[PDB]
Amino acid sequence: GAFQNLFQSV
Amino acid sequence: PIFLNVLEAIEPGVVCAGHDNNQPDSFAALLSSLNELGERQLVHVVKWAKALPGFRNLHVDDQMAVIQYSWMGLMVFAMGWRSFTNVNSRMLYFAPDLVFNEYRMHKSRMYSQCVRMRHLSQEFGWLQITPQEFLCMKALLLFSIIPVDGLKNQKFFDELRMNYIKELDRIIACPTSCSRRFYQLTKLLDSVQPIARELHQFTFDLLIKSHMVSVDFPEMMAEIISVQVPKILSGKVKPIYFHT
Ligand SMILES: Cc1c(N[C@@H]2CCC[C@@]2(C)O)ccc(C#N)c1Cl
Repeated sequence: GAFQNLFQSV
Repeated sequence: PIFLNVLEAIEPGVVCAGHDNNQPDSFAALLSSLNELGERQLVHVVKWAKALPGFRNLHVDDQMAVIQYSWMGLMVFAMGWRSFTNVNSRMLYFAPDLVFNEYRMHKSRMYSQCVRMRHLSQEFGWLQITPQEFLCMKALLLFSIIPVDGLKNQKFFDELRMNYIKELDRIIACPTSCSRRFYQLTKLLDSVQPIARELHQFTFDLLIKSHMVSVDFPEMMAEIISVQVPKILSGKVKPIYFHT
């Protein structure tokens, strides 16, 4: 879930 | 003009590719730098999209989905504008440290696609697109690709997209003159989609054979290209065209 990780990280 | 204030405020600044311009223009080095840039741009697209008016009203799964689906088109559109503003569309200005000349276009094996992108870039000159028109169009592009059987909350999406179309209308209006302009801009927006599809096809093909051609894909890129892009290429996710 790389994209989800980025989406929630920012 | 609240809406336009916001669009200008959230517009990303300069993004470098990290390209070592001293190494020779090989296929593997050019595309590896393009992929790094693609990922850096995706990070910026996420932060931009989440700060757009109304965007947080979308169901969260739909938020993630439209960003992933529209990413390629958004990148192409913005790159076209950079190319126009910086080098009058004579070359492809992917980044300050990664400007494609004809030799790089050939060496990247992306020549025909680059030609199509250069033509899009030239449209900004031919249509004399204003910065305000560019910003509203780019925001609409985010809301121009969806699954055929719909988003989790399609109704909220439909309302938001309607409001972004209205904002574009107001920018034009700022009657036959408005009408002609709106037609030109919707036609320009539709024309991004086939270009984005070609890049999607090229990128997918490249990912599949990437181990064989020594092209590096960042993990998050490889995820989106393998998980989301094939939904587009298989026809499960499609553009919303203005003109049929
Ligand atoms: C069309 C494009 C890219 N395409 C490359 C081609 C192969 C895969 C890819 C997505 O990395 C990459 C970065 C930018 C930027 N900025 C733009 Cl406009």
